[PDB]
Amino acid sequence: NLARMAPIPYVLEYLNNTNQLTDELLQTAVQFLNEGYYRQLRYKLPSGAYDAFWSSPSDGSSWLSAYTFKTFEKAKKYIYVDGKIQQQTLLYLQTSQKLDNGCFKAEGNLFMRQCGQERDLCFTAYLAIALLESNYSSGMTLLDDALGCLEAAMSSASTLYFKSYTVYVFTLVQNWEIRNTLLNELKSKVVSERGTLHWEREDKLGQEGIPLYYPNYSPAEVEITAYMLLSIAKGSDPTHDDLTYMAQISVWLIQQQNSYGGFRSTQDTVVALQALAFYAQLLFKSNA
Amino acid sequence: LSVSGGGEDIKDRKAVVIAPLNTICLIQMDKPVYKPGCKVRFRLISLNTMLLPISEKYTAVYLEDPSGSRIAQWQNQESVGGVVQLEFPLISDAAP
Amino acid sequence: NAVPLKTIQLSFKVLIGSRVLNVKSASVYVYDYYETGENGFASYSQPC
Amino acid sequence: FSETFLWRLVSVDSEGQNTITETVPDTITKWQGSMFCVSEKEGFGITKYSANFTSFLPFFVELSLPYSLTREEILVMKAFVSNYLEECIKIIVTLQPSADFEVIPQDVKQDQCICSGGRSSYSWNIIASSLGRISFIVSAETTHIGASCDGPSDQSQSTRKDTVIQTILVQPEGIRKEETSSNLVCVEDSNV
Amino acid sequence: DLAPGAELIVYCILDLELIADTISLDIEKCFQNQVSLSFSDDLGPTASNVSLNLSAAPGSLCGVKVIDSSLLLINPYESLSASGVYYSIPYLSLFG
Ligand SMILES: *[C@@H]1O[C@H](CO)[C@@H](O)[C@H](O)[C@H]1NC(C)=O
Ligand SMILES: *[C@@H]1O[C@H](CO)[C@@H](O)[C@H](O)[C@H]1NC(C)=O
Ligand SMILES: *[C@@H]1O[C@H](CO)[C@@H](O)[C@H](O)[C@H]1NC(C)=O
Ligand SMILES: *[C@@H]1O[C@H](CO)[C@@H](O)[C@H](O)[C@H]1NC(C)=O
Ligand SMILES: *[C@@H]1O[C@H](CO)[C@@H](O)[C@H](O)[C@H]1NC(C)=O
Ligand SMILES: *[C@@H]1O[C@H](CO)[C@@H](O)[C@H](O)[C@H]1NC(C)=O
Repeated sequence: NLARMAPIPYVLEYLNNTNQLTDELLQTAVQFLNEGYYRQLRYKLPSGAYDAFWSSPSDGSSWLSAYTFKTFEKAKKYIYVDGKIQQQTLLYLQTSQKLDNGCFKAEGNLFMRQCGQERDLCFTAYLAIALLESNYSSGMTLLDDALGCLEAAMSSASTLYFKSYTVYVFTLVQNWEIRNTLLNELKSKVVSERGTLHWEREDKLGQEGIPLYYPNYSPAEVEITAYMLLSIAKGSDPTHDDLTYMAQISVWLIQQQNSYGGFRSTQDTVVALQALAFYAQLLFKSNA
Repeated sequence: LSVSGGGEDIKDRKAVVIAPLNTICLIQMDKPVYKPGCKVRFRLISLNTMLLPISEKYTAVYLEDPSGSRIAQWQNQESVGGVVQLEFPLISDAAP
Repeated sequence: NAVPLKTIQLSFKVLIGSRVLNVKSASVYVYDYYETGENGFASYSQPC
Repeated sequence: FSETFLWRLVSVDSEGQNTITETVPDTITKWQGSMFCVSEKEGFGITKYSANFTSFLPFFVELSLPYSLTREEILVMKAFVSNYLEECIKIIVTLQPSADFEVIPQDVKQDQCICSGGRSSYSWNIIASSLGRISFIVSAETTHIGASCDGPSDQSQSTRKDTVIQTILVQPEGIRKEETSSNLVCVEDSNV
Repeated sequence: DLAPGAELIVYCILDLELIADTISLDIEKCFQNQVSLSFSDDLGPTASNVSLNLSAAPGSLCGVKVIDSSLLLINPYESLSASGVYYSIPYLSLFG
């Protein structure tokens, strides 16, 4: 459901910023915002957690709750969003401590099915991303604990998927050392084609072509590539030597575009659209 | 009660209670049972204790889903003639 | 929710609306949500 | 049931002879009407016996079709014609020919003397020898001879016309496959 | 001007005794006002121009409504019925 709702605030902000906001387009966008709010309020559990498949509820879903908290906070600017909903969602996130050593624990076993045993770490990283992007400062205990968990993750967690999340969180928190060293390390492992740059899944387990691994258009790589594009764009000062990198990282991502806008799936089209909006934020032609 | 006069006079004292009054406000919710894909047309009415119209301002009129969340809200709703007209489309999902 | 290596069977009934003759085949298309590459196809025919 | 098609908040002027003018929708049901009618001088009185209104057609023509069809498949169409007049009437029904889809002549022709509360089941043979969206048009002439069948209609009816459009979507057999190739051009007074 | 719950007391004072008797009549609800809602034609086609001739108290702001009756055959409990308004008034028949 959160595929017609995640990209609308970002595209609306992009249009408003680049002197392209229209009154009727804004009205129609607010209309779709309300409509998606109407469907999404249906899945709410009385505990304050959000779980999919309302007809068959199953003890909430922490990842889905975090994603909904993200979307409602970022979309509350235009349409009405109940503040008590957000308050009790944050209360549920608080009560969902489940501190496995220094790491939080994810609730539900349906979403992060490809990150492996790093499910809890990736959930903590995504929760931190949500807290940062939710206009929340680093003064709360949840954010402090999440940053403490991510700080002690350089040695372990040798997965390109979780590296993308850590790149995004360390880009969100303005840093000069950890973010830069992680981006420099990840920039070594970049797959380059004719005029394009991206990141493969690096799924070394079973690197073959016959047993259902021949599909080249894996949706997972687009998400990590969009994370890299957004993180590098969200720098102190992108130099001219980095604009060519932006062009090369954007052409590949925009290549996997269908005839309707959706690239591969719900989770990755959102990140790709927001990354494209941020990339086009820096470039504009007055006449074109 | 005083019955002063030329003949006999009577002085009497009884006890009553004066009580405060509130005003009654009503919902003319037409279409008693709804189906998804419709448009709910409210009508707020404000009335004195005796059935007379009074001007009333509303601040926190809102809906509530079966889950308990406020879906759409109105702020500073003034009664034009003691009648308030409100409109709200219902989404095609419309959780029963 | 998931499809493991063990075979899982699903079944349901279907009524008739407007009658039509010389009915051709139909399609069953199954695919993972987050990875469209791992997908399968199957044919459907009238029992009669 | 339809929607409440009138919702105005009209005010009363002078003694009160207000006329609400509206347009009724297509739903064939009842139209119960009520109000509440406030006034700062006196009060308000809800009506006790609500007003009743009805909309109906003397002649019904109905088509029932599936949502989609397969290429080159013989489908039969079912056209239902209903008569609600107090007199038994006759009817002839015609289908507009077209070249996009072929219609197989069923060689069936009967002028049933339908009466009050009656309905027929006229049918035709249709092959899905086209692609995309196809429109079906039915027509009626309502040659009736109103007084049962033997008694001539004379000056009873002139012409009732009921034509309804219908939509069908035939698609080639198989599954829908797509291949997209998105390209970005960065040109500074250059041609690609 | 008599709402539901009109109670009757008839009493006599003979020479030294006062005797009273009371009952609790119910009156039909009337709301001290007159309304004469009615259409112009009882029947019509499905795309006709419906004319509705209403008369009521002079200088009245007056809200109308039209609904399919099939709902009343499902849930025949109209909100704001001629008894709901009256039952929503405090102390309409004293007790003690
Ligand atoms: C667009 O940006 C301007 C500049 O900050 C702001 O005042 C305005 O509220 C924005 N509009 C929307 C719809 O966000
Ligand atoms: C949230 O946004 C406001 C701008 O309205 C800003 O002043 C504030 O610093 C942001 N962060 C927090 C934690 O409030
Ligand atoms: C019901 O509503 C209207 C009839 O007034 C029509 O447009 C719609 O298709 C109907 N749907 C069904 C399922 O009868
Ligand atoms: C209208 O319908 C109501 C429904 O009970 C009925 O009582 C009344 O007699 C009908 N006719 C008029 C003129 O109100
Ligand atoms: C575009 O085409 C015109 C021909 O009308 C030509 O004169 C011009 O040089 C071309 N390039 C640009 C940047 O206008
Ligand atoms: C209103 O009624 C008149 C005469 O019956 C005619 O113009 C038409 O039926 C209605 N108006 C519209 C715009 O349909």
